[PDB]
Amino acid sequence: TIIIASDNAIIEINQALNTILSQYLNITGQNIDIRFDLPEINSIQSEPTVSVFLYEIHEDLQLRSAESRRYNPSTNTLLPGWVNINCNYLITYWDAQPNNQAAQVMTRILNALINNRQLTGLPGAYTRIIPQQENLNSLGNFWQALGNRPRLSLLYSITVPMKLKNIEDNVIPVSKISASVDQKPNLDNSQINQALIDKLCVELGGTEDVRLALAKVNLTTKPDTENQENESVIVEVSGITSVTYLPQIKDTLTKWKSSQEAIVKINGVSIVVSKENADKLIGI
Amino acid sequence: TIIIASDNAIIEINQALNTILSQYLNITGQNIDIRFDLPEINSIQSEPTVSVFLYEIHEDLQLRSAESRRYNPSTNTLLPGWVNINCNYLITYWDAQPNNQAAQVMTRILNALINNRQLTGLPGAYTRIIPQQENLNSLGNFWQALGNRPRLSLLYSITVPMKLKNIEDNVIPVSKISASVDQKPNLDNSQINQALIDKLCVELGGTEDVRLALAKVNLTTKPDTENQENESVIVEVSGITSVTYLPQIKDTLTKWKSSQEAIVKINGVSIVVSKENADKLIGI
Amino acid sequence: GARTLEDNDNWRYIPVRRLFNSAERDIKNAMSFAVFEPNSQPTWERVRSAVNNYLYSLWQQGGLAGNKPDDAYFVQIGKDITMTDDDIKQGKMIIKIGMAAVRPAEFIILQFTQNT
Amino acid sequence: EQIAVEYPIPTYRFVVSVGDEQIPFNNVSGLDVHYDVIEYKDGIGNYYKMPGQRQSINITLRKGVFPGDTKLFDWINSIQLNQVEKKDIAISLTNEAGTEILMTWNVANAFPTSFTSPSFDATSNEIAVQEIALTADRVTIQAA
Amino acid sequence: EQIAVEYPIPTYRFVVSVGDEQIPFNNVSGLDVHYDVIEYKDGIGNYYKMPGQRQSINITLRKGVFPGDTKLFDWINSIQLNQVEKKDIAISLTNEAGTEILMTWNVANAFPTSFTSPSFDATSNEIAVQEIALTADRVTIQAA
Amino acid sequence: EQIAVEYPIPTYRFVVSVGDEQIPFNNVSGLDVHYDVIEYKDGIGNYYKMPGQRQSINITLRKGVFPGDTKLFDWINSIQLNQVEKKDIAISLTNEAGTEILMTWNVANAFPTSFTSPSFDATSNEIAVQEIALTADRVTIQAA
Amino acid sequence: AITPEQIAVEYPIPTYRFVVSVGDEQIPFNNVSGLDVHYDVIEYKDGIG
Amino acid sequence: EAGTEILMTWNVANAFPTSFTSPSFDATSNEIAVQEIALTADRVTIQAA
Amino acid sequence: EAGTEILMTWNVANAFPTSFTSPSFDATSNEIAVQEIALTADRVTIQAA
Repeated sequence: TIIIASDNAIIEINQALNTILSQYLNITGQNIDIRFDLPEINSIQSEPTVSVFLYEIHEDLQLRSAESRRYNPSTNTLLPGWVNINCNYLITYWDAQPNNQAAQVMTRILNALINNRQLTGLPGAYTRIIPQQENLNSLGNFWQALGNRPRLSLLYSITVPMKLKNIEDNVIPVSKISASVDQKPNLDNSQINQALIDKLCVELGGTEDVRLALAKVNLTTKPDTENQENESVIVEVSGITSVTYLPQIKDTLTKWKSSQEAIVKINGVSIVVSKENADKLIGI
Repeated sequence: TIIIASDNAIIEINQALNTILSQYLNITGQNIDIRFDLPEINSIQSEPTVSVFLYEIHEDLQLRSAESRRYNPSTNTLLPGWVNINCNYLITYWDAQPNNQAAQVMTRILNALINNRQLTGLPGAYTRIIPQQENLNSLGNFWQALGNRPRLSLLYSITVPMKLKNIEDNVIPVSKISASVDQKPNLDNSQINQALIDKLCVELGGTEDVRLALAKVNLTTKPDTENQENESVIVEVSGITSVTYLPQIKDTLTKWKSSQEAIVKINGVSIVVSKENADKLIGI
Repeated sequence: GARTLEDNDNWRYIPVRRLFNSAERDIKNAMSFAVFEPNSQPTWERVRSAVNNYLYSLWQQGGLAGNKPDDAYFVQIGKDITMTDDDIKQGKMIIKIGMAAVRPAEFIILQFTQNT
Repeated sequence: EQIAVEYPIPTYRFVVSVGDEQIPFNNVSGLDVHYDVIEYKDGIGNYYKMPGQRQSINITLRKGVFPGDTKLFDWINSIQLNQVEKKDIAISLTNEAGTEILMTWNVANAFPTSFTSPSFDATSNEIAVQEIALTADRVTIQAA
Repeated sequence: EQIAVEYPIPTYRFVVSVGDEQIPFNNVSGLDVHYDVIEYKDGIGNYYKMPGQRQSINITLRKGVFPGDTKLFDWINSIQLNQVEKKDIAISLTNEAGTEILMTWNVANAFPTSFTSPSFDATSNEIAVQEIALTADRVTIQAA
Repeated sequence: EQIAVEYPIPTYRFVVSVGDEQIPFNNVSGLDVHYDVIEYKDGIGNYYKMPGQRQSINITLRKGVFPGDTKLFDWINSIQLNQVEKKDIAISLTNEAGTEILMTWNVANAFPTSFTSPSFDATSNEIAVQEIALTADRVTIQAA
Repeated sequence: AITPEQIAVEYPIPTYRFVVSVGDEQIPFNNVSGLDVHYDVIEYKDGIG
Repeated sequence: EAGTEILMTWNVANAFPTSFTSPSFDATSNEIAVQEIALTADRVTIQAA
Repeated sequence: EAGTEILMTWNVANAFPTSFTSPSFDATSNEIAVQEIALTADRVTIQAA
């Protein structure tokens, strides 16, 4: 069955419970008050009432699923997600022989709960009718908290989805598809990076001080999607170097970019630097 | 997502919760008081209010990781560590039909919590929205402690980093590296120690009393990093000996140090004592 | 003979041109499932996954060159790389693919000597 | 100043697509890479250890049963001798809002080898859940 | 607008029929389809994997003991050498009211192989329960 | 007088470095040294037992998954036949402040053999965690 | 992405599904073996190798 | 791994078949049908790259 | 352990090869390629260090 996710699920569940309880309780010509909160501490009751107490709410992990966001291409909207909510109720009868009024009212409530395994207002909800209650210790502690004599109660569990507030309104559908396939040299990126770092070390002087200053300098290259006798790469330099060698490295990179000649040649393929960037290099 | 470690995380979480709760509660034109502490014992309420109660703080062992101290070479500072803190909240509505005010306020709070799985003010925090609450026994005990009628409450868990106070200010980076490689004789340290102890026993007299007095005397040698026909070692002596033999042992060690001649010869390598120390030898 | 009508460093040989045409057709077919889907990052990720799977299968068959797949092909798709905001607003998806092909040996030279 | 801390992605923020369609699953496991170890020993004390042959991938997917839904059983039931349609599986870790992909697990050429029906228990209040086991060729993790 | 959410069928809403009669059971398990995997490896790196032979089905049905009820033991006891009456089993997932069938599991040519009697325990207050195990040919799932 | 008492180091104060970079891990285990036992027996009652051949080291490292982080999978994925980059691992026990090293476990020539992806469970609220298994040559403990 | 057509074209065939025809009629069988072709080898040598 | 390099070569000269073995058809088996061929040759040499 | 000392020696005189076994190429194996060589010699003597 289908249940519509809503942001007001608790009140809807309360209304469905009120409807079914009224139908099954006012069937004998008697009117019984139905309240959705517990009576006060050491309070008195003038009329017999039935209390429906929502005492616990948690996300139902058992019913959680890994679903993707739903898309409506007609309206270019990304539909909101939802969170499953488990609500637990405690129905009790409060007074104002084996055939006493309390037993009859409790029987009517039990009949309603038994016949509403699939809730009338929410057929698609996941319900657990009259689950196994607690032991005598928990009942005693709860009725100590309420400050009144212990009474019989019935439990009801129901899980409904609640709509989230994350919705996008301008998600354009894909209507046009374009692909371009170009030739790539049979080269390894790490080989190009190592060759470029070696060329930089040689140009800087080749002194062991230069090698020390280039220990924590990372140079990477990217294909340039913008000739057939050479290939263009995007040189990116980042890391840490000394104060003295940072301007020298930047000047060398600018000189490489300006010159149109091949800097290194690997496997017969000549590499030409067409774009460089070294603004992420710390030169402390 | 990145969350910045701070030393005032609790108040930041409180402010984020207050902001989101106010946004989701005052949206109907009604103003509801929001307090961050529980009402007093058998107190009365003049106006409806929402209480945000922080009842549990512990170190999040699940999110702990084995990380090294972070270093900033630019400022020569060792950045402080952090401790992950897990905070647990309990949101409840206090009053001053299925569509009563309490249900609507609880629905608004639940909507805020559901839509703030990733907290607005702290996107990088680790949160657990509306976790599974406790049984009826725990609710009864808690509301006995509060001395009031049980009410529906919602849970909220969040973990944030907390900055530590251990920061170093003058950690100099490594800039110069120097290494020296020298030659070492093919000898065993235990062999040298045994030979030296045997020579000491022979010099002291070689009697069984000398052997008894040398039972708990430890002699250790280390290379002297300060000639080619012999090598220099640092003799360290510590242990327990008798009153009579302590000055004799010290005198023998000083005589060995003063003399430049080889004391023992192992595998054709002559051992020369250049530095000695016997201030850790107890001579009771 | 295995030469086309254009004596160029590219498309000199029939196998290269035919392989590139087949790859273009297969890549266009593979990503056609993404129409009427959101023009956002998840769709681009799925398209990239499909294209990478096809290219890896082609390389493992021996169609492309290189010792590892990173030496054989690359795929680029996403904002600021292949598409702009104006392109996205028009519902256009752009992907760039590079490939390396193996060229045949055409001339074999035998050099005979007597000194042995 | 301003120490930055990042926490690992929660394990429930994932999206699974089988073939070219998205299917809401409940549990995915088994995406492991395993290599054998080849060892050679010499009489003089040499001990060479190198990676061996890569093993195949075994993946189990779990989901509940829904009315009018038999795609997985229809997939497994289409086997004729050694002929079966092989699909590509993709598991991606998303952000909180689910509008962005952070990491992707790529599985190539997976076909069903086993199907598990729900364990019908009249004494249980849980949901009916089906399971499927797939054998694949290779798994690859790509960072988005 | 109007996001629709559907939950999986509960596992206790099933009806079992053996042959042409409906028998109230307590637990049904083992309805699994299994295929062997055939592998071939080439020297150049080819690694072919295909489905193999389908395995037979093993099903265990569990139910309590009632006065004047020995149909299952009469079924298993009627074995003479290799001759036994083979029946078809059908397990169907129904709706809440039990008036509509949602999903059906079809089992063909099932015959008993083992019968388990209740474990008589004088210190227990539980119900006496019997079990039977069947071997079948093939299981299919049909969506209603 | 003045009896001095020392307590063992807590097990959570450790730092891991792989190769030449420090990586924050969640769990490290398997740093065991094992020797075979060679036995010879004589007829007159002699029983010789001596150490045998030292075994290789198996180490499993476990850590969470973070956005834009695939170094371990890149390491395991770079295997070509028997060729792989081998690195040295170092796990050190530090003091409380983390500015000093107390003990060090040195592992030499470790290469990956297996990688375990997170178990994607939609019903769990825990963090996604990855694991890697390495085979090494020899471990050595050095007190600082 | 592999379709059953290319499996029927390129994948190796298993060895458990077969039909046997004896004479003009077909008989089901559980095992068949011994379908081998063997040739002898004739060798000749002389004194120069 | 990629087959783009040769490590060591075994060369077999003038090989001709002498025997051929067909797969054994077994209805209970779960293997791939495998054919075998036996060859006789003159000499074998080993060449290192 | 280090190979710096000799415990016992086996001396074999005038050994020449008679057979050579190449590794068997198996696409399903996970072993190191291994070669075997067989030698014939005159006498063997044992010398204790």
